[PDB]
Amino acid sequence: SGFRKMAFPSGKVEGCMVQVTCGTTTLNGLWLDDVVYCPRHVICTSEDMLNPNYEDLLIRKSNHNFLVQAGNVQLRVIGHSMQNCVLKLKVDTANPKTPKYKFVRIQPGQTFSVLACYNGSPSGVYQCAMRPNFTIKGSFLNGSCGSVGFNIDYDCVSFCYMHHMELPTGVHAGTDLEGNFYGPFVDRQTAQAAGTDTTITVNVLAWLYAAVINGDRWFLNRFTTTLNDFNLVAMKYNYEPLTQDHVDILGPLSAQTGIAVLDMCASLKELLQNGMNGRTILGSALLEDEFTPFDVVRQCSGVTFQ
Amino acid sequence: SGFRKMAFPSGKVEGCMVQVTCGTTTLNGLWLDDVVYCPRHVICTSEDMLNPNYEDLLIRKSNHNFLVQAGNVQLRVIGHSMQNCVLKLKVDTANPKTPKYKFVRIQPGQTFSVLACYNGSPSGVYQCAMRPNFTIKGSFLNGSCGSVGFNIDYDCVSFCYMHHMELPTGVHAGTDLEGNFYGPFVDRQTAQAAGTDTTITVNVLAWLYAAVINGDRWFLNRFTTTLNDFNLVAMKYNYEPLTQDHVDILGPLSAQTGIAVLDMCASLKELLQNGMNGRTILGSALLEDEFTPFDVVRQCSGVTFQ
Repeated sequence: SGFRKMAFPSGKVEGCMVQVTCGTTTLNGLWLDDVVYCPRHVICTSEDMLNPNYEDLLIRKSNHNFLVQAGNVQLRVIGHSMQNCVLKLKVDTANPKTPKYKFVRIQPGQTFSVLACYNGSPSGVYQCAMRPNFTIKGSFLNGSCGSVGFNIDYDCVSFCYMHHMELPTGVHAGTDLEGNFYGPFVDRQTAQAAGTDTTITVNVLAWLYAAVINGDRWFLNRFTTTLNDFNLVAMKYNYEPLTQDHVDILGPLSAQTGIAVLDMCASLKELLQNGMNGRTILGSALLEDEFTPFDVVRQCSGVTFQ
Repeated sequence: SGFRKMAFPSGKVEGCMVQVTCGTTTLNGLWLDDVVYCPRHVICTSEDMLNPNYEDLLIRKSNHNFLVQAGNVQLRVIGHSMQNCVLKLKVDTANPKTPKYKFVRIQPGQTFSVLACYNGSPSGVYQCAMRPNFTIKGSFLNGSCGSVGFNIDYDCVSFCYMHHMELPTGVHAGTDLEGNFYGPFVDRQTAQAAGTDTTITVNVLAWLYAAVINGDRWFLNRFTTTLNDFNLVAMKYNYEPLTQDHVDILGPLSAQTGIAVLDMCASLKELLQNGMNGRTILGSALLEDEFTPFDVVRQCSGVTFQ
């Protein structure tokens, strides 16, 4: 038993990370088949980023102004194009380590693993959630841009995130691999408002189920509630409203533990209104919202990938 | 910026995980060069584990009596030996994916990444600390034994942990790769007392430095203290005593932030006596002790591997 925030094994993604240099800027790119994907602000200096005209800056560049290096292998750039906020660099060679892969646009509240990289080399791997306001709370230093987020399904890598920027507030924003930002953000160094962030209610509930499965039960009370009654308490505490779709997704956890979903919502409502009174749940003194119901089931059955 | 509990990239280790079956028991093994390492209780039935005589049970087995599978290709077992609590199964072929590697015995309070595996296939990766009482708080289901813990230094994998068992209390115990248990535990299914666990003081201070580096500063108070006075408060809250060696290890973090170590100990001592009063540090409502000073420097400096 036990419950840990677990990232996916990063091997399949490590073999796809390359270094992209344009002028003085170096960042990470993703090499799949014969295309390298990277943030388009690789073509910007630190001064361009204040107000960049990406179409005009890209026109000043040719294929040989893009230095792409995979480990110690230099790749030959034979074409370049801009798709929304990503650059696609066509190279001479197909990546021999290309895994089975998909490009996916995930929804707020879904989670993914981030392979943080610098200069095309992997630094570490951790799990993240796309917040309801479409930011993430990562660990990204200078040079991390182009680091990617992903999920793995047996042998297929679903790429869902590419890192582009840190907002002045210290949170992180990026795109899917078609180059469309999550949220209202733009790849410009300016003040950018993230909306109010809220707690992913269905994720907290799944984590309470994981706690029950692991023997933590002190928070189980003798109340229940209704969906509408819970959502009144949800909006006071900046929690996302619970829908019937979320109740349905929690069905299997309900079935395994024998605790009805609206009964778990009554325990959650008393945790929100009374706090935790110095207690902990699964080693945490806060309510955790970074596990999806599918994450909880995965960790609890021990699914493998290879 | 930002600070996350980060695991090492697991690619080099994924290529070494194999499946070891002996009779009805299946667990994970580690294939390095022409040797497969796995827990010796793979040779036990579920009933043998109550009082196993490993020498007698191993004698009933021959080289062909061990099924080693790497992905879908089977290996040729040409020798077997027991070294303390691990089995060394000599196979015909050297693992072509063998990384540069060392076997190391770590100290309490040091950290490592765990590649959780089932049936020889990787399931997930997370960072763990060896507790002062020589347990770890992992996530390990049935079939997870033989999962390994490791650190990476550029290109060399330092293997430090092999998972062997879950104690009845739900915490986890295992060996180094010479088969010597960490702590007073044995590979027998019986009640086994872990000692009192204490908090890794030097790790908490490193994490407080990481918090300051990342902009969290409210806990900086304007008192100081001495080493003996801090250790008086440390022992009341089940913290491990701080030594001069620990002060020295924190030196570079001290130098970067301009905060002397004993001033950081005064902020910690008031955090222990007053709690956090509903505040958080790096998103946590508890004091974190799973980052070593070297972990903090690595993450804040962006060191990369391979």
